[PDB]
Amino acid sequence: SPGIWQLDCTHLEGKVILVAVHVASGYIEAEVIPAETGQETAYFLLKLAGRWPVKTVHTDNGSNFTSTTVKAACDWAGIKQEDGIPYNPQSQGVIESMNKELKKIIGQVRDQAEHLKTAVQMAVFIHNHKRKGGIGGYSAGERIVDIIATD
Amino acid sequence: SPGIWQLDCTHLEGKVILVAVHVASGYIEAEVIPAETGQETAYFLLKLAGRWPVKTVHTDNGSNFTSTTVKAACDWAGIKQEDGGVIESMNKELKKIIGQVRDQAEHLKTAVQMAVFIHNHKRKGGIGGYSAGERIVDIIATDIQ
Repeated sequence: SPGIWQLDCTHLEGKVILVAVHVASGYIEAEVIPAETGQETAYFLLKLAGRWPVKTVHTDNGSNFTSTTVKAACDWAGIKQEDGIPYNPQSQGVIESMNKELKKIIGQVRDQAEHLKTAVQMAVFIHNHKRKGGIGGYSAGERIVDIIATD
Repeated sequence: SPGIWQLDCTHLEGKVILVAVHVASGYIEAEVIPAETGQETAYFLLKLAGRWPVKTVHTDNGSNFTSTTVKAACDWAGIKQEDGGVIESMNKELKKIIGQVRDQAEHLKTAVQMAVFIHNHKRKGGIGGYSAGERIVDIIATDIQ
């Protein structure tokens, strides 16, 4: 489905990073958050939901996703929350170990950023622009818009 | 025109909101930021450029839009900065929707995202219309084709 996203929370350098993956394309967004709280998790979800037509989230069942505040945000936004449904992209080319991918790219750009939060965004950018399937292929960023475009 | 955005700040409830408009579509992104600063602008632009193919940003050239960190982020992302009333009209529209939905969240920052959601997903017109979110994606997907 075009409306399905995988959400997880990971950590790096002792900081909290929320990650959203559009399962059909491999497109990601990610951000460092100050604390792993329901409110921060709800805010992130709400931002995501206003960008894209988000219908279903699969989560890692981390405690943050079990906050009432997250359920309220999903209810408001008309998102079906599905905790504990594993990430196992079926599309050819969609990377299966995404927190690992993201962290590998962060290491490739970290020395350009005074603070990790900036490095995370540079890494998201690189991930989304990477061409998959050879020189004739497409990036995740191209595939998400192709998939989600209605007309 | 698929790569052209306008970016400004607007003020509500003693807080700063940083607003971006994709001119061709009317799609918006916006967030409460803690202060009207160059570091916040650069961070927002890097996030924007990882999502959409941003080629040109037009701003009012306040200091928070022209710092050396904003330039470094724009250069890295491939964004051309220009000195460029679509965003002014959108500041007012965004504030109007925030007012209309304000009772559904305690914190302004939440209400701002609710307003962005409503603005981006509301179908314009009748049967046959599109939302702004659908327009931006159709424009970009068409441009890649």
